[PDB]
Amino acid sequence: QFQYTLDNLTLEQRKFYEENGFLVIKNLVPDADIQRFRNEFEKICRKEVKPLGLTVMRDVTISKSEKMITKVQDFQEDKELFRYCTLPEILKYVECFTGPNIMAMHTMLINKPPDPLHQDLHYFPFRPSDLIVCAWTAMEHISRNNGCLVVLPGTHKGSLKPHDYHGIQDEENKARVHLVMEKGDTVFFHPLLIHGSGQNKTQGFRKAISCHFASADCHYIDVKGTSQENIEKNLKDIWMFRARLVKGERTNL
Ligand SMILES: O=C(O)CCC(=O)C(=O)O
Ligand SMILES: [Fe+2]
Repeated sequence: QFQYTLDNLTLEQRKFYEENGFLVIKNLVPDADIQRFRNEFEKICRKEVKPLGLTVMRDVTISKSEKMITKVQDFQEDKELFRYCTLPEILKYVECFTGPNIMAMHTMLINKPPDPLHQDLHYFPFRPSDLIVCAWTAMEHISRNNGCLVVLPGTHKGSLKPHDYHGIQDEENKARVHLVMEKGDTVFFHPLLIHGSGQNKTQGFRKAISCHFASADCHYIDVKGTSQENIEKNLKDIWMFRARLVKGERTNL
């Protein structure tokens, strides 16, 4: 052998990960913990809690204007949200991809409003991609109606494609899968897996929380002269300042 998983937790659901580049573990995060994430998000939403280095996207406004939160990133200095990263149920599985030295590298809570494909790695200037994993958990029932994740199975085996931005303007040849998930369900997936969110044709805001983890043994690459040049918009340091040791030891990242 396997390239995308290590030994052990897991069966020929390794064989699945290896052919597909994603794996869904049912009812992984307790209802209790999901509600705690919900609660903290809404406090942020009421400007009652103001975490330290947190980024807020308000990409939608509403009138009867006033802007609504649609994503928060870099919540590593917020305690209830950061428990997601430290949660032993999440880590018993993360280790299968990263190994025993684990860094929580990118944190998001996504609040998709009522209504494009990409590779998360476009944004990550660190390697090997095989020792990096996104852990993405449904904070409510997510189906095709409210914009669940779409994935192109097996594209984790292919190259890093160029992006404009949320970006790939092409390379398919395996039928898409819509990841309908229940509350607490978690999907694990590779940074080169081509994916996107479908339309949210409901009137509700659709919540998921997620983290990309990477082996501490990984390293930082220079993106000048590559497809990734654009992300710079030094970079090693912003990602170093953001990275948090979540298990084992901080070796190299
Ligand atoms: O809409 C989502 O839940 C995930 C968004 C996404 O794919 C990303 O930020 O990379
Ligand atoms: Fe993504």
